Amino acid sequence: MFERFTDRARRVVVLAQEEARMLNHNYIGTEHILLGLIHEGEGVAAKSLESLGISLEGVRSQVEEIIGQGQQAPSGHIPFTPRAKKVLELSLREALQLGHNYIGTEHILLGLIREGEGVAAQVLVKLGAELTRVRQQVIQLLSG
Amino acid sequence: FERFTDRARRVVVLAQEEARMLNHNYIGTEHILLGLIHEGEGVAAKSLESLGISLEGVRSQVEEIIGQGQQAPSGHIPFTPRAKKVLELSLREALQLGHNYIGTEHILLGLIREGEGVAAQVLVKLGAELTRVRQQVIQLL
Amino acid sequence: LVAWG
Repeated sequence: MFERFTDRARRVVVLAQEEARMLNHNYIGTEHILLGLIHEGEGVAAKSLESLGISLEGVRSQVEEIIGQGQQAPSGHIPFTPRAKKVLELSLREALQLGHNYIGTEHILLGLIREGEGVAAQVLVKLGAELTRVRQQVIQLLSG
Repeated sequence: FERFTDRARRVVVLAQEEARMLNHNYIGTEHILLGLIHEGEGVAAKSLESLGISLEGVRSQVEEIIGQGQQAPSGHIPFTPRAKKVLELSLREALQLGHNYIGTEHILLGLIREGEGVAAQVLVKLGAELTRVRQQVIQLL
Repeated sequence: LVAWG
């Protein structure tokens, strides 16, 4: 379902799966997508998150605190959570409603906030970033 | 959305198990090759078994090239950049052939198109040239 | 698992 994803939006997902692999996690969840948005660095999502004071180490530290330690020999298959798949689907639906034929980093962050009830949304409101503020930051940076 | 088939998924699982068995710190192309043979049922397995590429023949050649590590890794094992390139080429191969899935046959095709890692070195040393492995897969399809 | 290198 990544047909209209931009090269940097594709990069976001790649970094997400590499974070889940490094952190010894069994799924690619919404919080790994959030980490990938920050890791990408250059897109509208990364700039928006930086203007809100959301750092890579703060999200990663909050994620390890919630999930905890895993197995010594986990299964090598790391699929998306159903919640992360819904975020990706809502990313497409957000960009379609805006009249865009592409899906960039800003649409993935918007879709993440739209779902707004997983690990990523939980880590965001813990780091002092209410979800409605993240959306307005993304929208106001897309205006100019 | 995931394009990898169930058996291609099983190959990746076995590849991580195989690297941990050898106390290796990466999932390389040679562990992907061992996952193809370990899976057994797919097209890639039946092909390699035709060219005379046994499961112990590859494990033996891997031991001579790299050998056992000192400590067994814990958690997930990262892919080599070369193994990531193999998986990327497996997708490009399936797209060029007009398929929407990534099966074991596309993983072996992407493995030989990269053709410059431990797996490619092992295959040649076992007597199977890279172009001959490619055709045993294509005519089987 | 996504595979875009």
